[PDB]
Amino acid sequence: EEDASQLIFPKEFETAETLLNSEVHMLLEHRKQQNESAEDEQELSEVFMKTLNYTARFSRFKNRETIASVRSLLLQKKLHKFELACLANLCPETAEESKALIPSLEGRFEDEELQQILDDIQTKRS
Amino acid sequence: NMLTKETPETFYIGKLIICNVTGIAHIGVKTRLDNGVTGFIPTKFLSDKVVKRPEERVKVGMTVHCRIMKIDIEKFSADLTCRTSDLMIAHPSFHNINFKQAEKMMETMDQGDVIIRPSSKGENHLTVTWKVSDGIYQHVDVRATLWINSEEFEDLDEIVARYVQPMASFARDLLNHKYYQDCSGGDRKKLEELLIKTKKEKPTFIPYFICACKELPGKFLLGYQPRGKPRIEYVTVTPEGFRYRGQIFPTVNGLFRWFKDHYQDPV
Amino acid sequence: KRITTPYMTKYERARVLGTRALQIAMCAPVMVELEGETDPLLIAMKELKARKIPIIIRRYLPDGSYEDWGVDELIISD
Amino acid sequence: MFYHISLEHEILLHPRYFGPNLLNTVKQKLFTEVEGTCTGKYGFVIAVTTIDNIGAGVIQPGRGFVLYPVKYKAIVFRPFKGEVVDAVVTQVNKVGLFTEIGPMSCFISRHSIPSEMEFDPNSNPPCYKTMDEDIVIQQDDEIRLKIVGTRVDKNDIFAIGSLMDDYLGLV
Amino acid sequence: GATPAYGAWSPSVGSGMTPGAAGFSPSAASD
Repeated sequence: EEDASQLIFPKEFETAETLLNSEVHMLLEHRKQQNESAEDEQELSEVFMKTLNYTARFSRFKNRETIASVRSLLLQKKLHKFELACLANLCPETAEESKALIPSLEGRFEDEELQQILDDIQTKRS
Repeated sequence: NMLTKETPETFYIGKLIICNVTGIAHIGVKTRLDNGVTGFIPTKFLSDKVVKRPEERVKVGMTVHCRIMKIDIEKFSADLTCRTSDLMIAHPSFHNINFKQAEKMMETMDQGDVIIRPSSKGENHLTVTWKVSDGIYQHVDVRATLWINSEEFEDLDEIVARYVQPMASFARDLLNHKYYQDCSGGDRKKLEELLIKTKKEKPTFIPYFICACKELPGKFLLGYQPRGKPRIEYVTVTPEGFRYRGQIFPTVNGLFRWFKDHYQDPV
Repeated sequence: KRITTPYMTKYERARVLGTRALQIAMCAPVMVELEGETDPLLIAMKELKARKIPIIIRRYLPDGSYEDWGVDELIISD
Repeated sequence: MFYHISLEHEILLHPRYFGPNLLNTVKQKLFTEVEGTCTGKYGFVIAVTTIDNIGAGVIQPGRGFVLYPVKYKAIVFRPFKGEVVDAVVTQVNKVGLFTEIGPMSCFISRHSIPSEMEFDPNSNPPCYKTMDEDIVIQQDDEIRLKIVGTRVDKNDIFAIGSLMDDYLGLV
Repeated sequence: GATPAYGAWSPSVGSGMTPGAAGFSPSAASD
């Protein structure tokens, strides 16, 4: 029954806080910077390294202010939290591609209304 | 190579090869190696030719590590060297020691020479001892609960220059005081009679003295005689300055200047 | 706004002494200088006399509320 | 998908750890206990960012062990069905494709892949191309996919991908 | 250990009464 396509999740996960690829990337980078210092400490594990090299290959923007602006210009809408991560991470070109990938956008908003948002997201990319 | 399975090509010079000495024919100790090679240690490996066989340099019956300087697995030879060498003002010192024995090397250095040594209470702890006076030494047991971080463990060249050097200078400032005395480490029984023996010679003028205790280092004794009754008042020397009546002064002279204007009250 | 008695009952004193003795027997740091003894129970008694036991008692009330009292806060009976 | 939620956990601390570094020891134990593990309720956990507070240690009766119900603010990665993410291809085999969704590895079969992407066993690097040889997909390429299934192999998540929906390849 | 904390001790101050007059020596300059 758990299918994110139809916007359904358990009660505990419904009250979660979404994270973007750049956000998690910078969080892990800061954690690594803090951990590497303060000698006599247990070093990072393979999980941290794989997550780092996985999120580093999808960092659409390095500036934190870019993350702040792209979340601010998005939260003003009426979309759910789930629509804040996938759409901000994939960064599709045209509205048709976004509507095809995410079935929730089908009929939820107009065409130009989503195309302008996609163009803004593309421009915000570094 | 077909039988032993260990040719001289594998064993190189300089690499330490264990030569298990199990027996000796005449003078040396000819034993077996790890790879089934007859390791014959000549008299040169042990330094014994016309004397008792080398037992301290070559382990008889067991395996003794030595520098491998000969590949003679096929020839039933093992040029393993039995010798260990073959295998191959403000003076902060160091110590890679107990407490009773450490005191034997503290009375020679002059004031200001700080020495760092491990602790003897727990783990990952250190104790900084700095020369205070003749026989008085403060053993700051850093976990004198001096709270610090862990990054300082790498470089220890600033903990003494940030908390010991200024404190040491302030403590030494009192050593050169005009009215200074020791009285056998400043005992409570000997420092009281002096106050009553010195007042009779000058009842009008009430002088003062300063001394540091021996059982509790870091607590000076500033006594005075307001009347015919003695009184004692301790004072602590903090890293930044002093701690008299709860106040902390920046300079050493500040405490003296503030003390000569507050002892007139009836108390 | 604690309304419980400011004295340590015998039950609480006994339980605290026993718990501190058990902790000391399990290689825990002491809170008083040892004069040359080894029995953990004696060390616990000495700490209680010195008022240095790192334990706080939670007296539950009938209604459901509770009050946290520290060994170094209330008066000891014995 | 990565998320930031508030979790809770308790750890017993042996009495030998009592002392001025009690809180530091509790934090150190917490760090090396709830990092990298996985559970079927909240999913795979990456690491811990910060800790909210330290609960009151309730000493157990007749035992020196004391438990601290700490509540830490850590992140979690719990992928669901239907989500679309961007991963990287790790290996190409005739049986199927292998990818790496961060702390998880999925797998897509040839049946899911359209008939246009054929095999290239003759060439040294295993790759899939079309008749015209215009589009090329190989390893170390940011290729998207769809999570159509989930699985937890005893705290080891292993989902399954798919390649039927359009617009799934080079961006 | 046989080397307990020495700087952590609380210096207790002694109380008393001495109704004396003001006839002691003056102060000095801090320079």
